[PDB]
Amino acid sequence: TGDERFYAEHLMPTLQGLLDPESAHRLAVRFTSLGLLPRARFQDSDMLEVRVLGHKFRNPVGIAAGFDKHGEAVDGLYKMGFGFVEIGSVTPKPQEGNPRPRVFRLPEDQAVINRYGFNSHGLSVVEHRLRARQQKQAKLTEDGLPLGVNLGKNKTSVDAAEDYAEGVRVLGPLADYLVVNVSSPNTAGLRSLQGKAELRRLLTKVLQERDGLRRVHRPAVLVKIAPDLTSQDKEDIASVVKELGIDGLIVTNTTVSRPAGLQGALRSETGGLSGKPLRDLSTQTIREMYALTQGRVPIIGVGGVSSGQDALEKIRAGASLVQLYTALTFWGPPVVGKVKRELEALLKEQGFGGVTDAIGADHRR
Ligand SMILES: Cc1cc2nc3c(=O)[nH]c(=O)nc-3n(C[C@H](O)[C@H](O)[C@H](O)COP(=O)(O)O)c2cc1C
Ligand SMILES: O=C1N=C(Nc2ccc(F)cc2C(=O)O)S/C1=C\c1cccc2ccccc12
Ligand SMILES: O=C(O)c1cc(=O)[nH]c(=O)[nH]1
Repeated sequence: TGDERFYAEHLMPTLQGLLDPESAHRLAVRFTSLGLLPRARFQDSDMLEVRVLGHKFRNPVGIAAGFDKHGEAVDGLYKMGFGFVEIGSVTPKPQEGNPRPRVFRLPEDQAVINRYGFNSHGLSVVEHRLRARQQKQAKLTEDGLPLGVNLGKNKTSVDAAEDYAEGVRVLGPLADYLVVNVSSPNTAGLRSLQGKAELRRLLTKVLQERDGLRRVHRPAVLVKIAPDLTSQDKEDIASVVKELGIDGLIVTNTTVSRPAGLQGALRSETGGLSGKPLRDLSTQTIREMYALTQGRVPIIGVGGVSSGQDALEKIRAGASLVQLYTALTFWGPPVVGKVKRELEALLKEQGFGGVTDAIGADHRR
């Protein structure tokens, strides 16, 4: 399509020439929150529908956490064509995050590196903002357009588990699913919450707070993990996830690795790397986690998705849903309908009646 072509060849290069990546992101969140976008050409077919996590998803393509950190553009994101929206990460108290510059474009790699550091308006602000549209969301969700909320922890916090428990209490009642983000590379000590004993203690507390919410306000709880785990780490996560009945996994966050071959001048900036160089590392983490949980723990696959093929590879590896974030940054809004359209064509070509039939198909070969 000409829209996709116009953005890819003209508008996006012009926008990257004019604005640093943080400004462009802020501007994009502002435009999107105002609805200043086309509106979806692409009409979702029934093949794209997925039922998982106690919900219907009209399509399996979501916006990853980090784009709409503070819950300001949710409605414009559904308008862009995403089948579900995840906001956050949200910390209990407001905090500024790291000094700028803290986001970097690696155009030659179709990659970004970021070290935002959980810049967040905080739970109260985000709570009031979601409350103002709570019933509009309840109808969106009933219509197949769910909302997730991704929870983080304050930089100076002296008890991580209590930060996450507060998140559960405050935003849990407004969310279809929560994410316990234990995988940011930009918060000191955070990723060590993924180890066995810490993780079990942490998630036991999270699930207990979730279980004490009223039934209609009780979300699914997912754990978002890194692409950089050891085999031991992964085995331990899978075991805990099964022992506690965690509802799902988000696989993966950004990488602290720098794969060989990066060309961008900014490749040695500190931060998490996203985009194309993360793609297969993420797909393989998905593959492993699905096998370790015997295909019984729903997985939302994320990292380097910019095409229908990218998405279908994660689905066949075991993802029930996918997300993207960095591709939007390079190709703009038209990438959303593009991924959905190609995914549907590939599903037909490969003989799948729908997305659901493809889920984990590589493990049954
Ligand atoms: C600028 C930026 C900010 C991000 N912030 C968050 C965040 O606050 N919480 C989170 O769980 N993941 C965050 N992510 C990670 C994305 O949700 C996603 O896991 C990762 O970028 C891989 O997907 P992608 O290759 O499609 O961008 C962020 C990513 C980027 C690029
Ligand atoms: O040019 C753009 N750059 C974007 N983001 C970024 C660009 C570079 C970077 F290092 C990081 C980001 C980021 O979001 O961290 S988003 C965008 C364009 C649009 C994206 C979404 C909605 C829009 C709506 C209207 C106009 C442009 C956009
Ligand atoms: O710095 C952040 O806020 C952030 C970046 C990132 O890549 N992942 C994450 O979970 N948080």
